[PDB]
Amino acid sequence: RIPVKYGNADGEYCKFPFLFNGKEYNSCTDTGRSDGFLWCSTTYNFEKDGKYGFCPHEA
Repeated sequence: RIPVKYGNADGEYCKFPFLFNGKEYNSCTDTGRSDGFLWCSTTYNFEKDGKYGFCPHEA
């Protein structure tokens, strides 16, 4: 697994599907990120918990 690194997760995994403003993602999205960084959550509703991280796929 190990699909999360940067953020407030560190060691957590991408929980698919995660809920982002009512939309479930089965992968890492750059939504909400104007930096174009792909991220994912390790919780159900990302807004309430806030646990996330960036997926270290490609450099």
